[PDB]
Amino acid sequence: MLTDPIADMLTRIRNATRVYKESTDVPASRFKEEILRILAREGFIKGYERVDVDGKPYLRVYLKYGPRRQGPDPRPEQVIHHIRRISKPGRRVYVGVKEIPRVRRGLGIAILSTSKGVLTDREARKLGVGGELICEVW
Amino acid sequence: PKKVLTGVVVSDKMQKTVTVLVERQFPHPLYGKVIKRSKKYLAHDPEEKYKLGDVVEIIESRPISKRKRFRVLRLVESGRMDLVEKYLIRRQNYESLSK
Amino acid sequence: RNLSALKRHRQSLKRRLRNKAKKSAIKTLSKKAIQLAQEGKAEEALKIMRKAESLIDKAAKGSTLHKNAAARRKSRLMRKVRQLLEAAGAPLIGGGLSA
Amino acid sequence: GRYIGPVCRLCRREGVKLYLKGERCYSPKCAMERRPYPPGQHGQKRARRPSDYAVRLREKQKLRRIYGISERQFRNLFEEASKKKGVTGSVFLGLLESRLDNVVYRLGFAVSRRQARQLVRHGHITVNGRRVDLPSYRVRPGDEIAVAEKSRNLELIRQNLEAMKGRKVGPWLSLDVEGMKGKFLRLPDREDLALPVNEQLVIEFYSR
Amino acid sequence: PTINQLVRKGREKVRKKSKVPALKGAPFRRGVCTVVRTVTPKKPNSALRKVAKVRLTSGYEVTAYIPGEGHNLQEHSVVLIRGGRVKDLPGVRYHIVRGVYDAAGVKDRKKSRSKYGTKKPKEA
Amino acid sequence: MVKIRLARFGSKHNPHYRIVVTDARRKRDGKYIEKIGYYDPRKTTPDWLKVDVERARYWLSVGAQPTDTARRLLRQAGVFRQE
RNA sequence: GGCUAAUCCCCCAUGUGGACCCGCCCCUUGGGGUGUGUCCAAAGGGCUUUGCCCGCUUCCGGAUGGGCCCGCGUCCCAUCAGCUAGUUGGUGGGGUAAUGGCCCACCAAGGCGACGACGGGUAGCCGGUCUGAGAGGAUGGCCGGCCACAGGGGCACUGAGACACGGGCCCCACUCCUACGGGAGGCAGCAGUUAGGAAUCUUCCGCAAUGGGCGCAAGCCUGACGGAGCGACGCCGCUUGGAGGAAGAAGCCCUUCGGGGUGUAAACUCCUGAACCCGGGACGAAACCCCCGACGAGGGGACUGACGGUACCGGGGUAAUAGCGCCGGCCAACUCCGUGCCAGCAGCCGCGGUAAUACGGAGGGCGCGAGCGUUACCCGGAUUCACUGGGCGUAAAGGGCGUGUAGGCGGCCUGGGGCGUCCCAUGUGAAAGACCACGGCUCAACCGUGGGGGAGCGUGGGAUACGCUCAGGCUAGACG
Ligand SMILES: [K+]
Ligand SMILES: [K+]
Ligand SMILES: [K+]
Ligand SMILES: [K+]
Ligand SMILES: [K+]
Ligand SMILES: [K+]
Ligand SMILES: [K+]
Ligand SMILES: [K+]
Ligand SMILES: [K+]
Ligand SMILES: [K+]
Ligand SMILES: [Mg+2]
Ligand SMILES: [Mg+2]
Ligand SMILES: [Mg+2]
Ligand SMILES: [Mg+2]
Ligand SMILES: [Mg+2]
Ligand SMILES: [Mg+2]
Ligand SMILES: [Mg+2]
Ligand SMILES: [Mg+2]
Ligand SMILES: [Mg+2]
Ligand SMILES: [Mg+2]
Ligand SMILES: [Mg+2]
Ligand SMILES: [Mg+2]
Ligand SMILES: [Mg+2]
Ligand SMILES: [Mg+2]
Ligand SMILES: [Mg+2]
Ligand SMILES: [Mg+2]
Ligand SMILES: [Mg+2]
Ligand SMILES: [Mg+2]
Ligand SMILES: [Mg+2]
Ligand SMILES: [Mg+2]
Ligand SMILES: [Mg+2]
Ligand SMILES: [Mg+2]
Ligand SMILES: [Mg+2]
Ligand SMILES: [Mg+2]
Ligand SMILES: [Mg+2]
Ligand SMILES: [Mg+2]
Ligand SMILES: [Mg+2]
Ligand SMILES: [Mg+2]
Ligand SMILES: [Mg+2]
Ligand SMILES: [Mg+2]
Ligand SMILES: [Mg+2]
Ligand SMILES: [Mg+2]
Ligand SMILES: [Mg+2]
Ligand SMILES: [Mg+2]
Ligand SMILES: [Mg+2]
Ligand SMILES: [Mg+2]
Ligand SMILES: [Mg+2]
Ligand SMILES: [Mg+2]
Ligand SMILES: [Mg+2]
Ligand SMILES: [Mg+2]
Ligand SMILES: [Mg+2]
Ligand SMILES: [Mg+2]
Ligand SMILES: [Mg+2]
Ligand SMILES: [Mg+2]
Ligand SMILES: [Mg+2]
Ligand SMILES: [Mg+2]
Ligand SMILES: [Mg+2]
Ligand SMILES: [Mg+2]
Ligand SMILES: [Mg+2]
Ligand SMILES: [Mg+2]
Ligand SMILES: [Mg+2]
Ligand SMILES: [Mg+2]
Ligand SMILES: [Mg+2]
Ligand SMILES: [Mg+2]
Ligand SMILES: [Mg+2]
Ligand SMILES: [Mg+2]
Ligand SMILES: [Mg+2]
Ligand SMILES: [Mg+2]
Ligand SMILES: [Mg+2]
Ligand SMILES: [Mg+2]
Ligand SMILES: [Mg+2]
Ligand SMILES: [Mg+2]
Ligand SMILES: [Mg+2]
Ligand SMILES: [Mg+2]
Ligand SMILES: [Mg+2]
Ligand SMILES: [Mg+2]
Ligand SMILES: [Mg+2]
Ligand SMILES: [Mg+2]
Ligand SMILES: [Mg+2]
Ligand SMILES: [Mg+2]
Ligand SMILES: [Mg+2]
Ligand SMILES: [Mg+2]
Ligand SMILES: [Mg+2]
Ligand SMILES: [Mg+2]
Ligand SMILES: [Mg+2]
Ligand SMILES: [Mg+2]
Ligand SMILES: [Mg+2]
Ligand SMILES: [Mg+2]
Ligand SMILES: [Mg+2]
Ligand SMILES: [Mg+2]
Ligand SMILES: [Mg+2]
Ligand SMILES: [Mg+2]
Ligand SMILES: [Mg+2]
Ligand SMILES: [Mg+2]
Ligand SMILES: [Zn+2]
Repeated sequence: MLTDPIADMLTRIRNATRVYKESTDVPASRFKEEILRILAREGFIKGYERVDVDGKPYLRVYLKYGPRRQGPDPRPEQVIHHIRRISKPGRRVYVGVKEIPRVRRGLGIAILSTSKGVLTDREARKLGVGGELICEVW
Repeated sequence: PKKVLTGVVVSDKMQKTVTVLVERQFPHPLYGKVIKRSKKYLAHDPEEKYKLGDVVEIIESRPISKRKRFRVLRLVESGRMDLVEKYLIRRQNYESLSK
Repeated sequence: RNLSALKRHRQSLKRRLRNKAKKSAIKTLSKKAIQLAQEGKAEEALKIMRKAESLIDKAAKGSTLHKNAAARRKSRLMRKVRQLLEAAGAPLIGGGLSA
Repeated sequence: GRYIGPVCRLCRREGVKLYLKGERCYSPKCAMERRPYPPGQHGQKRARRPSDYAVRLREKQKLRRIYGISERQFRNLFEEASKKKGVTGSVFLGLLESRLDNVVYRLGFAVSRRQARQLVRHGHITVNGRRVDLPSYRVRPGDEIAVAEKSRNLELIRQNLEAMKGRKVGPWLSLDVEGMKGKFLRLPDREDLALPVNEQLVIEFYSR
Repeated sequence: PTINQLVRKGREKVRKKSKVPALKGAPFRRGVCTVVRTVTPKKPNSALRKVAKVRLTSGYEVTAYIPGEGHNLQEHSVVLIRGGRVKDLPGVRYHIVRGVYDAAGVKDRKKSRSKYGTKKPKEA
Repeated sequence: MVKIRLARFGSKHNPHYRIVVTDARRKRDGKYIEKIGYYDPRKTTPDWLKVDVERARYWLSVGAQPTDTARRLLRQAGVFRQE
């Protein structure tokens, strides 16, 4: 089985974007879907949608990329330059509100799971609650 | 506030005394992992009311004897011998590593 | 070649002899009373227990048998006497013991 | 210590004309107007490309020898400036300019900073009426730096202030020549100083 | 190593062995000479180095180097030693302090005098 | 008994006292219960003596005893004034 | 052996009250109330003398100080893996201010341990301090808090309090007296001696200040303390001059023999005036006390300075200590001679065997400066024990393989709890230190005042996404 489903989804997204895929299918879960909501809201992906593979439900994440570049390596710039899981099984990471990291001095996001739902660093900071530091994305 | 813990009665072999095992989770001071420690407390059972496997609350009390500083407040839930079996297997493993 | 604080030492000796005496009386009397309570002689038992309690409080007046400790001795004496007379009955003289 | 000894040899070694004698660094006798090469037997030889440490050390030594401040007080002032909030270099310069001897020099009471140091140490300078004989004294904005009434009859003060008639003073200083006094109006900005020093080089020198 | 491994085993702090076992961690130590010999150096060099086997008040008896041009150290010479080794002499880890209790300072020394126990010469 | 006395906190030839509530059995510069004022004997600043009057009244009500110097300093601050 | 006083000791009485047995009520571990029974109190002295002052007795409360108990945290070795007989528990006692296996009788056979018992080693612990971007590492000197100890060991007495540094007893070692029977002593109090050691101070002044003990007070005691002395041991301030002064003395060093360097440096010219010499000369000291008032509030009065004729102020007034390291690269600073793998240098790389910017000296230069170097030790760089923040195909490193115990970790959906997690409120976080601001010594070091902080833990309330747990459900993992 999967030891960390959330990290599995993040790695699926990483490996997909690294080869400039159209979309990627991740085994569906409410937590994963709530994270994908933040992703699409922040513009790292074109969005997601629930789908069905042969018998089981999945989530199609439609990836996002920049314009085709000039010169050698015309591959476009990545919209998700970096996506890393922080609170892994075996070392869980919880932070207070005064301990939420400012990712890339603003240009990134940090996804938290708080008692008021799955939020971003700025969202949680405005709400005034902390929680589990799921992952950093920029 | 007198400290009130919650544990499992793992020894009723004494007279008017029970050994209550109490666990506690906390993040590691340097490595942040939520680790789980435990400690056995000798609690006072003046009625022999509590038996093996009983999950009970324990309260800080006036000293009854050397190593006996706690009383059994109430019964949380009745005998669940699974945690007792876990502790007994943990103890039984010690005989296998001598020489 | 020393200072006259030796005076203090002298005084302690006197006080020592003063204390050992009183206690030695109290203890003695206590035993006596308990004997009469074991043998059932309730009148003489209580009549001597009264004197024992009186000597206890008089010792408590000074620094010999201060604090409660005096109340502790009185309590143990009265309890033991009333318990031993209950094995026989008839609290004749009706002294220190309440009705 | 005060490095006491030859001075125009520093005018030569630093490569930039310093003003350590006051006059005679303006006259064609500075030995920098006629011998711009460093001192010693190997002064006229072709110079090698200096290391980065060489450049920073030379710049820091230039700025330190301009004021005649020992290494101890210099490093102490720099650490004090780095503790404070704001640009370290400009604050350090404002601190160095706030020294009483340097203010006496800037106010034209003395022709050189070392002559100003001697004028201060000998109790010829007063601050707000009270006599002060400490060159390391820090002048606050608003302090009146005057000349002692008992010293206003000395020949050197008469000469220096007789030459100050018509001369302008720094934008952060006011001068009254008849009363032989002046006022430290504010801390000097970097644009107010025309020192031939790159402060960032000294900051990087102490950054090591 | 995994986090659980670090909770179980933990990192091991590294301790540094002292290059100068002059006991009590002293900066200097007094001793009495035993032999004043001459040792030949290692691979790239060739000379006659002046060494003395000093018996210390620390309980040790170790060889120590005799710096300077000339020395006056007989068998029963009482000398003070300090740290600092002589690279081209394997086993010599300590130096004699010149100017202490039997070891005169190097005579006619004029450049680096404080390192060889030579006082300031007279008027110029 | 608990006393109200002075503690010395300045440097050599620069004495500065804290008017302080502490147990008499403790050293004069040791752990006190509360600082109720301060005193500068050389009168270096215009405010060289300050006392918390209500706190001094409290500690006197509960049974503290001031020193002669402490009582003098308190009396100068109107701790006992009942006009 | 004899005489005698008391705030010494004792008896009886008075019972506000308190103590104890028993009963009842409230409360909930031995808290509080109530009844009968019983038991328990005291000391006098001083005057301004029949009225106050210092006291005395019983009780309740405050305040302060402490005792004991509990959660969590606190170094290294697993080349220490099993430990335990008062051991674990009970009952009843003894003991203490008080719980306790603290101690003792009798009964039960338990208690602890890889979540590291037991053993060994090391070590007072902390506020803090040093370092570090931080995390962390190192450390616990001065000052403050707690502990422990008083030649080694053990023990009780007296007391509110001690198992008592300058109290007592015994054993041991040591030193001294000794009529040889026996005694006396205990600087890890101040100073000092000696030994050890690389190394650490005066057998100083003072009761003036602050603090402590006794006393109604006067006052007495205080090697606490306040000061002085010695030591660049540290930190800070300051001096050994300032300005003019040659296309540039001499000497000394180079040299293409033209010259170049030491260098405005010097001598010199003018100027100020470190030291010193005089005179003035403190703050720290106003209370206790006395007088008025009322021994209160309030007012008034008087005494008292170790530092010390010191600080500071005024006048006078002499150009008047500079040294130490380095100069091949790292690393700022180069030539000459001597030496010839010799003598030597060296933190690492390395230099010297004929022409050495590396040895030694000289001239010159660089760096700091009443200091400069060296050695030792700590952190740093060192992401080189890697939580932040590393690795294991060939560089050090995947166990020879499996089965599997503990442990770690855990697919999807719903619900309960709220342990982790998070939030709010509140308590705690002594002072000093650190940070910021203002202020006091002419500045600074130093010091004062105010401000801001802060994790952690306690308590009350709240949140439920995730982790946890319980109950149920699903089939994508797994098994059949
Ligand atoms: K951390
Ligand atoms: K066993
Ligand atoms: K009664
Ligand atoms: K004692
Ligand atoms: K009065
Ligand atoms: K003068
Ligand atoms: K003058
Ligand atoms: K030779
Ligand atoms: K040389
Ligand atoms: K292998
Ligand atoms: Mg927390
Ligand atoms: Mg449990
Ligand atoms: Mg049982
Ligand atoms: Mg018991
Ligand atoms: Mg006496
Ligand atoms: Mg006496
Ligand atoms: Mg008898
Ligand atoms: Mg007693
Ligand atoms: Mg700055
Ligand atoms: Mg800064
Ligand atoms: Mg000899
Ligand atoms: Mg105390
Ligand atoms: Mg006032
Ligand atoms: Mg009042
Ligand atoms: Mg007689
Ligand atoms: Mg009554
Ligand atoms: Mg009576
Ligand atoms: Mg009496
Ligand atoms: Mg009487
Ligand atoms: Mg009368
Ligand atoms: Mg025991
Ligand atoms: Mg018992
Ligand atoms: Mg009992
Ligand atoms: Mg006692
Ligand atoms: Mg045990
Ligand atoms: Mg455990
Ligand atoms: Mg030790
Ligand atoms: Mg820092
Ligand atoms: Mg730190
Ligand atoms: Mg520590
Ligand atoms: Mg200490
Ligand atoms: Mg201490
Ligand atoms: Mg001793
Ligand atoms: Mg002894
Ligand atoms: Mg002893
Ligand atoms: Mg007493
Ligand atoms: Mg003791
Ligand atoms: Mg003792
Ligand atoms: Mg003694
Ligand atoms: Mg004796
Ligand atoms: Mg010696
Ligand atoms: Mg001293
Ligand atoms: Mg004296
Ligand atoms: Mg005094
Ligand atoms: Mg006094
Ligand atoms: Mg002192
Ligand atoms: Mg200095
Ligand atoms: Mg000159
Ligand atoms: Mg003159
Ligand atoms: Mg006065
Ligand atoms: Mg007096
Ligand atoms: Mg009167
Ligand atoms: Mg008055
Ligand atoms: Mg005097
Ligand atoms: Mg003068
Ligand atoms: Mg170089
Ligand atoms: Mg050398
Ligand atoms: Mg070294
Ligand atoms: Mg030759
Ligand atoms: Mg040569
Ligand atoms: Mg050379
Ligand atoms: Mg030279
Ligand atoms: Mg040094
Ligand atoms: Mg190091
Ligand atoms: Mg590190
Ligand atoms: Mg680092
Ligand atoms: Mg290493
Ligand atoms: Mg790591
Ligand atoms: Mg590596
Ligand atoms: Mg293999
Ligand atoms: Mg398990
Ligand atoms: Mg398992
Ligand atoms: Mg799950
Ligand atoms: Mg689990
Ligand atoms: Mg739920
Ligand atoms: Mg909760
Ligand atoms: Mg604080
Ligand atoms: Mg710091
Ligand atoms: Mg100031
Ligand atoms: Mg806070
Ligand atoms: Mg809560
Ligand atoms: Mg809920
Ligand atoms: Mg299930
Ligand atoms: Mg199948
Ligand atoms: Zn010049």
